[PDB]
Amino acid sequence: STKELTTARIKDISKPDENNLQQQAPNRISPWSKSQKPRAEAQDNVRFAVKDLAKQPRPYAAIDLIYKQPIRYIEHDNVAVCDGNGGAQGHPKVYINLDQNKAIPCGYCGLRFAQAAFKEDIES
Amino acid sequence: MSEVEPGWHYWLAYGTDVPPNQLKPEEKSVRAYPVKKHVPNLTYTDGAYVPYNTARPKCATWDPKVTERP
Amino acid sequence: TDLAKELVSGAPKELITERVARIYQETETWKIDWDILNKGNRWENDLMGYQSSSDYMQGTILKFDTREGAIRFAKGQGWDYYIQEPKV
Amino acid sequence: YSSDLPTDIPVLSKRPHTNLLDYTFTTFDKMKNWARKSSFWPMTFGLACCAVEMMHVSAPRYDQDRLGIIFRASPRQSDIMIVAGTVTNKMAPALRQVYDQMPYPRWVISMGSCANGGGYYHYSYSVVRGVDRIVPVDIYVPGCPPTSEALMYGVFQLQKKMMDGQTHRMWYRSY
Amino acid sequence: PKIKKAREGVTEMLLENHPLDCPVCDQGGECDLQEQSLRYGSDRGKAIGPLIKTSMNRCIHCTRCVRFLNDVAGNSELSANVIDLCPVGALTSKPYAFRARPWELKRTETIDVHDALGSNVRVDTRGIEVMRVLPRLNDEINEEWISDKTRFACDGLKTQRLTKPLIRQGNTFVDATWEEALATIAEGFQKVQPKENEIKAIVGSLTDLESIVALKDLVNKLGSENVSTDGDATTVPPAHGADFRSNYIFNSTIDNIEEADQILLVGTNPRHEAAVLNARIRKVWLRSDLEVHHVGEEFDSTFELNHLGSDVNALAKALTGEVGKKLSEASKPLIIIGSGVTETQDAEAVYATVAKFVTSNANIVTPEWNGFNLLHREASRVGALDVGFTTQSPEVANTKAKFIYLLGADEIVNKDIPKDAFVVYQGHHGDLGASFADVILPGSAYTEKTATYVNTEGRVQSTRAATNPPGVAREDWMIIRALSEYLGATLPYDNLYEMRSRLADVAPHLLRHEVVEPVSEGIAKVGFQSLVKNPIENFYFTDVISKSSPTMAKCV
Amino acid sequence: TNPTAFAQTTRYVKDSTEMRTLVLNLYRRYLRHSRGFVNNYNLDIPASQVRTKIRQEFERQRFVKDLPLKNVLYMKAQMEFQELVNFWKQQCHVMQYFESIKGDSFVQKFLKGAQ
Ligand SMILES: CCCCCCCCCCCC(=O)OC[C@H](COP(=O)(O)OCC[N+](C)(C)C)OC(=O)CCCCCCCCCCC
Ligand code: SF4
Ligand code: SF4
Ligand code: SF4
Ligand SMILES: [K+]
Ligand SMILES: [Zn+2]
Repeated sequence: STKELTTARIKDISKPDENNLQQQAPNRISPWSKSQKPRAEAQDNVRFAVKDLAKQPRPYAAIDLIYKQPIRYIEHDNVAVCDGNGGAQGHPKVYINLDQNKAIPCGYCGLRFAQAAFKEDIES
Repeated sequence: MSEVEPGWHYWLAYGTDVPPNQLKPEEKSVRAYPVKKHVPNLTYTDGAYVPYNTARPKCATWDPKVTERP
Repeated sequence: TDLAKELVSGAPKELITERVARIYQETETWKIDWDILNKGNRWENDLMGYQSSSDYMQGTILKFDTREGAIRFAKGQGWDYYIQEPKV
Repeated sequence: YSSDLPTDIPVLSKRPHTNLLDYTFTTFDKMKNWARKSSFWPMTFGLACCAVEMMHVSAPRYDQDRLGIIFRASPRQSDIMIVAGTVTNKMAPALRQVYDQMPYPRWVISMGSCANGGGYYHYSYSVVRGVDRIVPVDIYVPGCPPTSEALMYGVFQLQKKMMDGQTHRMWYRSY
Repeated sequence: PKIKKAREGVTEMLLENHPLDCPVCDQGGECDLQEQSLRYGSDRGKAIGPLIKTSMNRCIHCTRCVRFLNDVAGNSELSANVIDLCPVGALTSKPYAFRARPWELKRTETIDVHDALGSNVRVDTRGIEVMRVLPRLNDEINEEWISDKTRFACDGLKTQRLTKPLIRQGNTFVDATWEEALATIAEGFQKVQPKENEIKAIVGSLTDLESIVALKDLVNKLGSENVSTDGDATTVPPAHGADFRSNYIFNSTIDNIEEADQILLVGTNPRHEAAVLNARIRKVWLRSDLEVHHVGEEFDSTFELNHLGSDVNALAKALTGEVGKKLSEASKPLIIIGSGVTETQDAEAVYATVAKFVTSNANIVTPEWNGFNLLHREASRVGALDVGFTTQSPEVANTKAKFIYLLGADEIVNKDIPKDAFVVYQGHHGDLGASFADVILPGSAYTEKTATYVNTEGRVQSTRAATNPPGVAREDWMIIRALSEYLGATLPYDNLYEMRSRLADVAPHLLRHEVVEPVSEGIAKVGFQSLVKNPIENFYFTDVISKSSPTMAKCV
Repeated sequence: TNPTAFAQTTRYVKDSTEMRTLVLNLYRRYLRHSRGFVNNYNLDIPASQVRTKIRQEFERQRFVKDLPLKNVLYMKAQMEFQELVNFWKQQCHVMQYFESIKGDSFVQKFLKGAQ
């Protein structure tokens, strides 16, 4: 509605639609970066006059497929090891210190972790 | 040729002995997003891909604002 | 130094007059590069955001060895220039 | 004067055949385009490493001749011009002379990176950055060099365009 | 040989628990761990602020993030220098994070304009955008330190920018060409027909000296003399006066502070007025026998002072008691007057009181030392005084001028701008000074221009261009000559060299780049004969760029 | 090996006077082929026009002083003669050679963008 489409936000107040061709992505309306040019603005160009908007490339936004994934938990330890969760075809191994009391994402995958005790506190 | 689905497209090229419908689940691709119907190359039609710049202009102009003499 | 070598280098007329070359020192050697254009040095392409340019000397840097060697070159080509003395 | 132009009459590429003439001049267009679709005679304008692939299409593995493709050296006898390889500045005036001598109809295929937009030598003092600055292009084949199948795919797509020609119906309906 | 194992030993030890964060490191391309684990090593094998993206996971320790804090800086105006000191990416800058890579950035050597020090800095740009500013070494002025204000106001040039001419039609500016803008000024100029004192010109803190000189010629050919900066000097002529150089310059310069004994703070907050020099005093104050006395509004400092009080009458008993006796005893005494003096009501009392103590002794002024100095805070005041761009009559400052032409001027709230006057603002931002305007002419950011600036020590430092001005903006002075043809007051200057040619007639020091022309001991004493509350509210709202900077919005 | 038509050995001339006579003959050689350059390249300008442009070319740079730089200017001008007479440059380059080409006040340059 000419307000969120051209503004960057953490989430979307409205429920997105897969069939709206003015959204930034099928699964998200507002862009996920301050410098990212809104899709509604870009499609208002000379070269989209006769080109069909339906067939244009609209990959699903990354910043949503991660937040659907439930947060991983660690039991009786304060170091989280993540190396892509795929074997030797992943990101370099990183160790995540769990001293802080919230969900700390991985360096590359974006996966979030926790401890055994703070499982009830972080989920709040 | 672009109508050939990418999974089979590697099989038709003699790069694999395992057809894409015979893959073991430990090897397949598992995606969190829907996998709709295959779409070929869309040249010479109005559905052709159009490039555009994904970045906002680096300079932001000033909004006109006036406050009168006290 | 007295030689009008610009008639044999084939460089365009604009290098002799409308361009300024800086002789600086980044830590043991000296370099020469041309100062940027007033306008048209870098404009954002309206298609894909490419950093367009009309200055053809933007990518050129000459690695010298000694200061007087660089000054000899600039006078030889008939180049306008100025020298930036590094801070001690 | 008296004038009344409708508004819902569609464009030529979308206009369906209505009367019997619209089927007659579609027959002439298909018959004439089928002749040009099959007798696809490019010109051997190999310039650089892209030219090796253009030879391998004629090789027994792919055999361009099976599709009715017979390279003709002279521009007069060639209705296509596959610009393969780097187009240097020293060549660009010569390329225009070769292109302008092709009798109509004429098509140009740009194969490889150098012919498309400059390629590896895009920042060279003596390389035309894309042959599209000199001759109009109808299809671009990407590669370095494009595989012998990629050129065939590029040929096929241009063939699919030629079979879409509607010249003799255009006279009846758009002229 | 045997020695090489030492490099292969320390290198191996450091890379033991180190994270494999090189692709995701903010400064992964220039850390002195990689470049020193290659040449010498083997081959096989909480948060502290909205400014420093701390990650101690990447530390190698050495406590250089600790040793510096308790030595130089000591809620710290200089804590951002820790970013440039830690070699590894343990402490990286937050505003710049994840935006650029060192192998791509283009570097230019230029100067700061936020304060009157004009410290040498290095700017790392990317096309038509400035990414980060880093300090470049200069022992004469700064020596590797720049305050958080300078290096975190970079993004202030990416918003609020004036990119087009603007014209007022009602109460809202509109987008209008340069042809109409240069005519709407001249069209309305003769609608009101200003008289000799009905034309006013105010020069801002960030206005360069080329515009300052070139504006006078345009002003003079239209017959006006109501020209000065956007200060609040109660005395209409400057109390020090633009007559002699020594009246308003750091005759000692910065390189003559570490060899001082007694320092007097004449109503100033050096922590908030010059952060680079504030630590310089703190560095001396640690090992030396330095004695500094506070005379002015009370404040909080990294170091204690020989504090006296808060009033002017505190200084009355200073130069005659033991407070001033040590000034006589000092072989190299220091007197510093901040930019907050001329603003005060008793500014005239300041110079007569002190210069009487500088005309009395002889050890204060030696063939190698000058005990009296000024500490201004703007980068255009000294340039104004060295060119005589100031009025010399209270009557002229009282005129209800019909045509006020602003040139970078913002602090003009206490300036009585008549409501009916014709106000034209030329600048490079939309801020307080912009609202008052009628026809706006976009200028240039200091990085986008070759502008010759003069610091508070009298040193003439220019700038080398980094980027083109945004939009269709032009150079600062080029508008004035362009505006000259539209008023019949055309100036004979047609290129930037001629603007420097005009500076030759102004003074000989203006054409000496990075060269300071002092005041001779045989004349500076004659300039002494002429004489016979902290000025800053918000540290992060001082100049135009800071106010419009999104980063400083995290400093409040 | 047999050198091509209108070739000369590259020689470092060590006389001021000899270079003067070499140039004078060269200028006549261009004028002798004035008719050919029109017919060879199909130029739109008549024979007198080419001589006028050739004269504008020769008049332009007659005041050079350095003998070491005299030979270089005579060497390359020989190549220009050899390239043109042998009909080596394409038609377009000669047409554009003669088709190349007062300034404006500061207000005019300030408004549009100058340089
Ligand atoms: C006397 C003169 C010399 C001989 C003339 C014949 C030369 C060869 C003609 C080539 C024809 C051609 O090319 O037809 C083939 C092309 C190729 O299909 P497409 O282009 O993709 O469109 C077709 C698909 N649509 C329309 C949906 C987009 O069309 C056709 O399928 C035409 C329809 C088939 C016609 C069959 C019925 C008519 C039979 C007539 C023969 C008894
Ligand atoms: S695109 Fe590649 S293969 Fe083709 S000519 Fe250029 S360099 Fe050679
Ligand atoms: S500081 Fe250097 S070695 Fe350590 S993770 Fe960053 S780039 Fe790699
Ligand atoms: S300065 Fe850097 S390397 Fe040294 S102790 Fe601090 S974080 Fe570690
Ligand atoms: K660092
Ligand atoms: Zn991970």
